[PDB]
Amino acid sequence: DKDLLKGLDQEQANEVIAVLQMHNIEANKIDSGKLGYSITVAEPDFTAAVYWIKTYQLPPRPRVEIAQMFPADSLVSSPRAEKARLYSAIEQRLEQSLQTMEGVLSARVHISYDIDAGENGRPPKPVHLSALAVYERGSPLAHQISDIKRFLKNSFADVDYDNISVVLSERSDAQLQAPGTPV
Amino acid sequence: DKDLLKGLDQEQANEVIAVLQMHNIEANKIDSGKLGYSITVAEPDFTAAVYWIKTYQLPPRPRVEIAQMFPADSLVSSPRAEKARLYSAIEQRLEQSLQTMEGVLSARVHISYDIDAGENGRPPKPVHLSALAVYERGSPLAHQISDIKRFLKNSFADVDYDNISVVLSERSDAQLQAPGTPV
Amino acid sequence: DKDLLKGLDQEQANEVIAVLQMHNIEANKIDSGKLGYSITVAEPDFTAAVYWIKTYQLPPRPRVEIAQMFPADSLVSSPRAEKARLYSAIEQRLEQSLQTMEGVLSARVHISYDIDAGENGRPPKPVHLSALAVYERGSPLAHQISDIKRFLKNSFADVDYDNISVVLSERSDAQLQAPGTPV
Amino acid sequence: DKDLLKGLDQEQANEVIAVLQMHNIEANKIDSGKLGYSITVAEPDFTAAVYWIKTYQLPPRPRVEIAQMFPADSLVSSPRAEKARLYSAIEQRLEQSLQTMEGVLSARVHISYDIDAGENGRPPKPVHLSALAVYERGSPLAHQISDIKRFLKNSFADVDYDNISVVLSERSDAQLQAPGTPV
Amino acid sequence: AELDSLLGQEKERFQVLPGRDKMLYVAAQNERDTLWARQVLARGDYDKNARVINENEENKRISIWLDTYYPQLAYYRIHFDEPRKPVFWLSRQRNTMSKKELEVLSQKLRALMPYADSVNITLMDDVTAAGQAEAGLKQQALPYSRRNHKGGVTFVIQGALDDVEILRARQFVDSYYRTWGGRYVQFAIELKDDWLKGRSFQYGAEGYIKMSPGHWYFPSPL
Amino acid sequence: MDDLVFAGNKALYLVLILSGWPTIVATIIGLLVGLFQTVTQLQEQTLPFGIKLLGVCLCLFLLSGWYGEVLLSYGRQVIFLALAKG
Amino acid sequence: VAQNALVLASPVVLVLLLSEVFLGLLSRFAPQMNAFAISLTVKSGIAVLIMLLYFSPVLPDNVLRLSFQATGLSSWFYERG
Ligand SMILES: CCCCCCCCCCCC[N+](C)(C)[O-]
Ligand SMILES: CCCCCCCCCCCC[N+](C)(C)[O-]
Repeated sequence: DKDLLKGLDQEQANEVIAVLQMHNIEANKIDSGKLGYSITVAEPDFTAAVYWIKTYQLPPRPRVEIAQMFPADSLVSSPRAEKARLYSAIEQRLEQSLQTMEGVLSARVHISYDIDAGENGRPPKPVHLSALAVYERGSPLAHQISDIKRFLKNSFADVDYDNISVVLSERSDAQLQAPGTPV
Repeated sequence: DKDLLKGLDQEQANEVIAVLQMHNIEANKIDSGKLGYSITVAEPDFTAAVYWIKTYQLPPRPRVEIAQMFPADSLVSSPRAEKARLYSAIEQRLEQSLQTMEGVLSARVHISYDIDAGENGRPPKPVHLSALAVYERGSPLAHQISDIKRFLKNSFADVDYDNISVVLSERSDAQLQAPGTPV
Repeated sequence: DKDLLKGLDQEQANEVIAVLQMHNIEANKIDSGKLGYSITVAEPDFTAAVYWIKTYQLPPRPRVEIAQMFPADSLVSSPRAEKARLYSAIEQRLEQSLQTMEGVLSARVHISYDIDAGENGRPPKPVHLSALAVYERGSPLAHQISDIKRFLKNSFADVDYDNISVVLSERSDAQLQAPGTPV
Repeated sequence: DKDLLKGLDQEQANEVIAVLQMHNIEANKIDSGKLGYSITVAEPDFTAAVYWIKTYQLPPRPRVEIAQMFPADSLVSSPRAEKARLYSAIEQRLEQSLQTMEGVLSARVHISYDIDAGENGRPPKPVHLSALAVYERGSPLAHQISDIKRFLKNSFADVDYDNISVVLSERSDAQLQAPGTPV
Repeated sequence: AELDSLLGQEKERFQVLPGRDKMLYVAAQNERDTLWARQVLARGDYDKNARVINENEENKRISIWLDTYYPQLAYYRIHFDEPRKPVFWLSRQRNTMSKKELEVLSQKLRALMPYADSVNITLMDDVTAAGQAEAGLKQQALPYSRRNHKGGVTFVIQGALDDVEILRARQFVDSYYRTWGGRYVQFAIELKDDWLKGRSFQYGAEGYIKMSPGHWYFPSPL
Repeated sequence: MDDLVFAGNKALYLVLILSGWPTIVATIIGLLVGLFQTVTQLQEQTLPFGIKLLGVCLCLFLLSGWYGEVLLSYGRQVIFLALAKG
Repeated sequence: VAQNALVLASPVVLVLLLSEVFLGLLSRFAPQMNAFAISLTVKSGIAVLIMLLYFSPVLPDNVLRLSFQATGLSSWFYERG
């Protein structure tokens, strides 16, 4: 067996295994504890595994959230940092609420950070929102965009339906059968 | 066997292997732990491997992100540094969102850093955005540019379709068969 | 055997081997660890190797980036030093993105550093950009300049197509066959 | 054998050997480690070697760059020093980019430092540039000056083709045959 | 040890042909495959003589030879869909030749291509070429201008074009060139700070009048 | 503008230069006398004043000239910067 | 108005405090040393030296960031008739 990756985290290893199985590559996950997880494949599949790891840029990076740039640990905060942390927390709470709607599998949301200027001495601009979501197969997407827009409109003091962008997509085909082992 | 490179990390080693295999050069990756990875090739292929290593400027460098220029540890922070960190986080969060769309394999995004001025005493300029993305084979690229533009437009307080540049490309042919061993 | 160079870096040695092989000079790379790499050639080829080392001014130097001139570890940053670091990070991030386009092997980019005056009390001047890039053989360069200009235009607050210079070139012939050994 | 020089650097020794060989003088390079390199020749060639060492003023002096006069390790900086370091790094980065064009071996660039004055209360003067380059044999120099001028023009806020001087030259004949040994 | 056994597990990807000069020719489809083949030979995995070829390289080489011995021949492209029987497209209007001359030309081409059994010469219509070009631009709804010369036609596409237009344009041009080659129609794509996209007018007492084309253009304030 | 910034900076720079030497010698004399009074235990407190008065006056005698040349040159410079505009 | 002045002066006060406590701690080894009278000799030199480094930003740090501007009239006044 040839070593592809070592010292992976659990959430990275399961992502790599998922992507390789989709392309008919049988892979093995090994645990070394404090040294993390290792991924191995057979020689006939080594080349392909390398090319897919490059093409998808695996292993995945950790997820970024704006509150990481402005830790509360400091004794000081300008208005700008506090306002940034506030919006960075609303974004997360809206995503967690949308995941509870009927049929939605995952979603992601973005808000206009008008705080990139202080709005000092100046009138504050209107809010803009964008959302992405994935649905179960056989969902009437057209008739479901309305509900999302209606829900998001009232989460802020001033939002127009014109200023809300929504993009929906369906789940891909299920990978249920196991890949074949090299002869 | 001749030594090409030593002391690689994991993500450099796998990129070098990928690029050599594409040109029919069989290579071997060895792990020395604290000494990193080593890459070796046969003599008949040494010349070619040297020429490609030069042409592609391998091994690759690490990714650059603007937040590396403005550590939060400094005793003083001008507005300029805070605003820079903010934008440099938004860029990364958008990239990570685009990778969730249907068919997109990877992408990159750029924002106009007007933070190169404070806009102290001046009315603030409009935002400009650029995106690059790679798609699965058989995707109607023309019909998919619309989705990207729509999604990006509402992520900022003031953006015009005229100010958004989008460039798309397809995945190259898959490298599935293994290279031949020197006679 | 005669010693040409000693105490080289890895990246600095593989370039010398590449340049000598191109001219039919068989060379050997030896590792002394803490003393670095050494390059050796046969006597019949010594004269030629000396002439080429002079002509190309080998070994190559380290690459320069403006941020090296204004280290972030200073006690204080003038607005000049902050603004310079900022631009010198955007340049690198753009080069790394251009290398991801289809067919581009390598590229370089330059921005007009208007910061050589503070623009304090002055109306700030427009930005100018230049780029160089190398393509795979058989690329219609004329048709590909458009994409690059389009992509760069929106990365900044104010840029005109007239102010962007782009120069493209193709890869040289591949060096695949090994040089002959002196009789 | 008579001693010509002692305590050389590697880069000084190889330049001396190259110039002696060009005039048909067989020379020997010896390594004493911490004491550096020594160069020796036969008596019949001693006189000539002395006359050429005088004529070329060997060994070469180290390369000069303006940043060396204003080390960044100072605890104080005037605006003038900062501005000088800036320009002294742009010059180097441009020379390093020009060496990547098609078939350029080496190049040099110079920029007009207005920094020797503040241009105090005056509209600051426009920038001027000069460049030198060495091409491979069989290059249409006339057609290649245009590209260089075009590339340089957009690297700065205000440059006129009239203010750019470019001087090009071809490489000399190759020194491939070895010198004859004294009888 | 045959050569096909050395090129890989996929077999149909390459095509091996014998030639009258007693040399093997390997036909490839693209640059990447071409290098995948060339590595085998230059490494020396094979002992006899062999060579790698593709359509673009051979088009170039043949054009270089035509430039010397037939410096006034008007022609389009040579197609190698069936590498044993190439097809050479000549202009009907621009060439005057006898049947005998055409036959001689055929034989000399056959002498340049030792892997081909015969060369078929076909006459094509210039109006057809030009028409298919213009229809493809109208079909994509790109803005353009046409200019005619005794030996060619130019289409110029310029202005502040949109991303979608750029994409569709570049796809079309890439497709057409593969069929007809560059020798007769040129497409030029140039971005400008011009929202009219190359149109121009003058305002007189009679209102607007369309300007002739030219180099200079009015950069839009709008 | 830059003339204003330059002149204001120079003012502080000249203060620093002129005042620096007297304050140095008054420091060194303060440290030496304070140490001496621990090396031999004596609890006087006017002795520093008595010595440092002579110390400061002596260097005012020494530097009396350079003080006037520096200030004249500065005054002429700033009068030029103020009035010579065209 | 008070806050902006303290925020701006803070860098010089801290260094002048640390300079005095450093002499206080030094005095523990030589109790006849008049650390107060020494500090009076030092502090005016230190104060000018330090203010001379952070001097140039004093241009922009006032010309814009503190100047009143006409858009502010909306909030400081209203019409009561
Ligand atoms: C307690 C003395 C304070 C003196 C402050 C002024 C110092 C400059 C005196 C003038 C120049 C020197 N001198 C000897 C001519 O007096
Ligand atoms: C308090 C600053 C130092 C004391 C000197 C003040 C300037 C006095 C006038 C200087 C005249 C010089 N002189 C005699 C050559 O004309």
